Amino acid sequence: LIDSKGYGVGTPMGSPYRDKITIAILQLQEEGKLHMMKEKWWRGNGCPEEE
Amino acid sequence: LNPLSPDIWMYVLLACLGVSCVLFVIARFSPYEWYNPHPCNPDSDVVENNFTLLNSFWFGVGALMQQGSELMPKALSTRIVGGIWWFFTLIIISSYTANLAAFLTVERMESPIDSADDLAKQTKIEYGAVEDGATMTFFKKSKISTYDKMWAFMSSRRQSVLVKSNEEGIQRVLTSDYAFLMESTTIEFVTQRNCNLTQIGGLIDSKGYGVGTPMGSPYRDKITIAILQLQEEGKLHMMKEKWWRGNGCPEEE
Amino acid sequence: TLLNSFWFGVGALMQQGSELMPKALSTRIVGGIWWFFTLIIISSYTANLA
Amino acid sequence: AFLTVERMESPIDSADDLAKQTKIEYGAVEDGATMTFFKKSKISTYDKMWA
Amino acid sequence: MLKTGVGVIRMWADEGSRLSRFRMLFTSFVEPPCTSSTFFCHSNMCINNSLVCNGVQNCAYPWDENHCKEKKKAGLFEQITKTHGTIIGVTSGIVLVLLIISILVQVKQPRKKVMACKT
Amino acid sequence: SKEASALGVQNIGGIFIVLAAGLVLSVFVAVGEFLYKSKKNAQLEKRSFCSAMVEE
Amino acid sequence: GNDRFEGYCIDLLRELSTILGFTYEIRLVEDGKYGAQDDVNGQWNGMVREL
Ligand SMILES: CCCCCCCC/C=C/CCCCCCCC(=O)O[C@@H](COC(=O)CCCCCCCCCCCCCCC)COP(=O)([O-])OCC[N+](C)(C)C
Ligand SMILES: CCCCCCCC/C=C/CCCCCCCC(=O)O[C@@H](COC(=O)CCCCCCCCCCCCCCC)COP(=O)([O-])OCC[N+](C)(C)C
Ligand SMILES: CCCCCCCC/C=C/CCCCCCCC(=O)O[C@@H](COC(=O)CCCCCCCCCCCCCCC)COP(=O)([O-])OCC[N+](C)(C)C
Ligand SMILES: CCCCCCCC/C=C\CCCCCCCC(=O)O[C@@H](COC(=O)CCCCCCCCCCCCCCC)COP(=O)([O-])OCC[N+](C)(C)C
Ligand SMILES: CCCCCCCC/C=C\CCCCCCCC(=O)O[C@@H](COC(=O)CCCCCCCCCCCCCCC)COP(=O)([O-])OCC[N+](C)(C)C
Ligand SMILES: CCCCCCCC/C=C\CCCCCCCC(=O)O[C@@H](COC(=O)CCCCCCCCCCCCCCC)COP(=O)([O-])OCC[N+](C)(C)C
Ligand SMILES: *[C@@H]1O[C@H](CO)[C@@H](O[C@@H]2O[C@H](CO)[C@@H](O)[C@H](O)[C@H]2NC(C)=O)[C@H](O)[C@H]1NC(C)=O
Ligand SMILES: O=S1(=O)NCN(C2CC2)c2ccc(F)cc21
Ligand SMILES: O=S1(=O)NCN(C2CC2)c2ccc(F)cc21
Ligand SMILES: C=C(C)[C@H]1CN[C@H](C(=O)O)[C@H]1CC(=O)O
Ligand SMILES: C=C(C)[C@H]1CN[C@H](C(=O)O)[C@H]1CC(=O)O
Ligand SMILES: *[C@@H]1O[C@H](CO)[C@@H](O)[C@H](O)[C@H]1NC(C)=O
Repeated sequence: LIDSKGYGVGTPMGSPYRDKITIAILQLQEEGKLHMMKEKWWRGNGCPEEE
Repeated sequence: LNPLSPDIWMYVLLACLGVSCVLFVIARFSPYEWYNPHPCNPDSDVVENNFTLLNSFWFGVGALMQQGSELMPKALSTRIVGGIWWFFTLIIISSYTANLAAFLTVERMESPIDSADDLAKQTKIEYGAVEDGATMTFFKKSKISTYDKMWAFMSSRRQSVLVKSNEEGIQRVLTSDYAFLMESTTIEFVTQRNCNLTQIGGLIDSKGYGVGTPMGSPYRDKITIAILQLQEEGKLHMMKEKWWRGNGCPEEE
Repeated sequence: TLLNSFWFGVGALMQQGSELMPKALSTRIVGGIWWFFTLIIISSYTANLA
Repeated sequence: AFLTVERMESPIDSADDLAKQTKIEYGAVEDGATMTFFKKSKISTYDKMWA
Repeated sequence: MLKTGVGVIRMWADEGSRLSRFRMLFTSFVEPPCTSSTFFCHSNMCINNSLVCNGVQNCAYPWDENHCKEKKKAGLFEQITKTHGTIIGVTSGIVLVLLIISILVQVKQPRKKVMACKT
Repeated sequence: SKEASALGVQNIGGIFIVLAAGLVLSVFVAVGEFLYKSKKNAQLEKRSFCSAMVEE
Repeated sequence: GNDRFEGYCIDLLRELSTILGFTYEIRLVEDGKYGAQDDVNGQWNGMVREL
């Protein structure tokens, strides 16, 4: 990795939903929901030919 | 010396002194090895024998190291001793060089644990975490099929495995048989200084640090514009390579 | 000779026996320990060659 | 390596090896409890096999 | 983990629950300046070192009942015994008898003059 | 496990039999050469009992 | 008759008949079908329809 940044749900400047998304995202990754959705879309035929 | 057992290296040596003394006695006893040494003078009586005890012993050593000596038996009684010592040393060498392929590259002795579920089954390797931590709070409040089972241990043995620092989590691994669940940025510092500790799994979850302000403070925006200004300029990586540098540690292969 | 001594050492290195198998026990030990040397060097070579 | 190395195994070995490998074609019978099983199940592979 | 030096425990076995069983092992431990006769467990324990190699563990981990097993071992001396020594006891003497005969044939009998069928 | 435990007398094992059952076979034919030469030494002469003491 | 037929489920019905005790007439289903929810008519077909 050249740098390290991340994906943020953009809200307009002053939106009250920003904290309501901030607390919410922290809930899914401790329940494990952000990891189970990550494994579901970033998985395919992971090159079994070099072996 | 490994691919044959230290007793069966002695059964070769007793056979190498055994057969080399049986071949000598038979070659003197047999009335067909006693030949005429003069071809050009056939009708004389100088009938000799080319099996001495040097000649018999470095037949048994010569046919063992696959090079061979001059010393070729001529009677049928000594071509059965020599012919079965060649089949003996064909099987010894072929069994040696086939087992030696398994004592040079077979595998590395891996750790018995490799991930989170390998701690979930193997109750021999003891768990561990820190008291008053976000790691202990993570297993206390998660329920997905392993991390309740990992907290099924640590709740029952809370006075045993749960420690009061990251320093005591290092020492229990250096001394006891312990599998301390540390956060992955002080595993990337301790394993740089101590080349005898390692990160045996991946990352269980993903979270991050913070410059935490009180609830409703006029700084949680002024700090993150300052943090992202330090991150686009790369100044949060000159600060991490400064402290997490370590004394260097070999991968070695 | 010094030519025939180096043709023993190259010969016994390649598993191909030469024409001059030593007499005289002091030279049979040199020839005998060079046979065990080149036995281990080749059988470690051909076992790691795979 | 040319006497004992392995047997040439099938490219598929289970249900999920059909779920990835779109080269090997599926199949079932019309008016069957097998077709009805994939039509009404949803556990992460058997909807994809009915997809 | 009690705090005082007095421990009171009881069993209530009023009827057929009488067959219930339990056995304990208390261990007198001191605050963690362990100085003498005190193998320091890393669980706030200073136990007495008379309870070493006793089999019964006193701390959570078996700290005290650990690394008390010492022997001596070797290579082919692993099998030097009554049972496996039957082969090495005889066959090392068979080679020795063959080597006394082979000197006797070499010294008393030369290889050259006229010696057909000789020994 | 595809690990160690190097070869012993349980693995190779039986070439120490076929060696020892090959030398004992060769002692019996060493006597058979000692007898068949005595018949060829009986080409001229006696019943080959005095030759077994002198030659040996 | 029913002497046209053989098989596992004819050897079974001969041995259910010696236990219970009944006479039976084998009639093949005329749909040539087992049974399924049509989800248009909402009806069943095949052997389930004749039950
Ligand atoms: C031409 C001939 C040339 C020969 C060259 C020989 C040169 C050899 C030179 C070697 C130098 C070695 C240096 C270290 C020594 C330590 C030994 C060791 O590790 O023991 C290990 C096993 O040991 C055994 O199993 C014993 C086997 C018997 C020895 C066989 C001799 C070979 C005979 C020849 C046959 C051929 C005869 C003819 C064949 C026809 C284990 O022991 P340890 O308890 O772990 O060690 C304690 C260490 N401490 C005290 C420090 C704690
Ligand atoms: C590390 C290495 C180990 C391997 C070595 C083992 C093999 C070595 C054995 C070699 C045996 C000798 C063979 C020589 C050829 C016979 C010719 C002859 O008769 O003359 C010989 C006379 O000497 C003798 O007659 C025999 C006395 C030598 C000792 C006998 C064996 C002792 C074994 C103990 C050690 C074995 C234990 C083995 C342990 C593994 C030679 O004499 P000369 O000086 O040439 O002069 C000629 C005199 N002449 C005119 C009267 C003839
Ligand atoms: C081109 C050369 C041809 C050579 C012929 C080869 C073909 C022969 C094959 C024939 C077919 C195989 C059957 C053999 C008999 C079966 C019985 C059996 O179970 O084995 C038994 C006997 O057998 C032996 O001892 C080994 C075989 C013969 C001795 C060595 C071979 C010849 C020696 C040199 C020939 C040179 C002469 C050549 C001509 C002058 C072994 O078991 P055991 O004794 O009970 O051991 C104890 C039990 N234990 C191990 C659990 C401790
Ligand atoms: C001239 C003779 C003297 C000179 C010879 C050279 C001198 C030196 C020679 C060799 C030195 C090395 C020692 C030899 C034995 C060591 C190996 C061993 O362990 O025992 C082996 C054989 O032992 C037996 O069980 C006895 C069977 C017969 C052996 C004798 C052959 C007779 C041939 C009869 C037929 C003739 C027919 C002929 C015509 C075809 C196997 O034993 P084991 O049960 O496997 O061991 C148990 C271990 N385990 C439980 C882990 C498995
Ligand atoms: C390319 C490699 C080298 C090629 C060599 C090929 C040669 C042929 C080799 C083998 C042919 C025999 C076929 C056996 C296979 C079946 C198994 C079997 O029955 O084994 C039987 C024995 O069998 C033996 O032991 C055979 C030993 C023969 C040694 C021949 C050396 C020739 C030397 C020539 C010198 C003369 C010079 C002449 C001078 C003029 C019994 O075994 P088992 O019962 O099945 O299992 C064990 C169970 N048990 C322990 C209870 C007994
Ligand atoms: C299971 C049994 C247990 C007990 C065993 C006890 C049984 C023992 C049985 C017999 C003991 C005695 C037999 C041998 C005696 C003399 C033979 C000889 O040396 O050659 C003679 C004839 O031989 C030939 O040259 C032609 C026939 C070939 C025979 C050998 C073939 C090897 C095959 C393998 C089969 C081998 C048969 C044995 C099988 C073991 C002479 O021929 P020559 O070359 O002209 O002589 C040299 C003269 N020159 C210097 C002028 C050139
Ligand atoms: C070999 O590995 C062991 C780990 O199993 C090293 O650590 C020892 O572990 C025991 C308990 O398992 C503790 O007493 C100490 O942590 C260590 N003891 C000693 C004497 O060092 C051990 O250090 C390693 N090295 C050697 C030479 O044994
Ligand atoms: O853009 S951020 O919010 N702030 C910058 N960083 C850390 C400095 C690496 C990170 C690291 C991981 C992220 F997912 C997000 C961010
Ligand atoms: O705790 S966070 O603010 N939100 C959760 N995550 C990502 C979901 C992995 C991350 C990832 C990297 C971070 F630095 C912080 C966080
Ligand atoms: C040292 C301790 C207890 C702290 C350090 N930061 C984490 C935190 O502040 O949550 C903890 C590590 C852990 O939870 O394993
Ligand atoms: C042949 C067919 C359609 C029938 C046979 N019995 C099953 C049934 O009666 O449901 C079906 C097989 C299947 O579903 O693959
Ligand atoms: C790790 O443990 C072993 C035992 O002494 C050794 O390789 C090394 O010295 C230790 N690491 C450090 C940093 O001392």
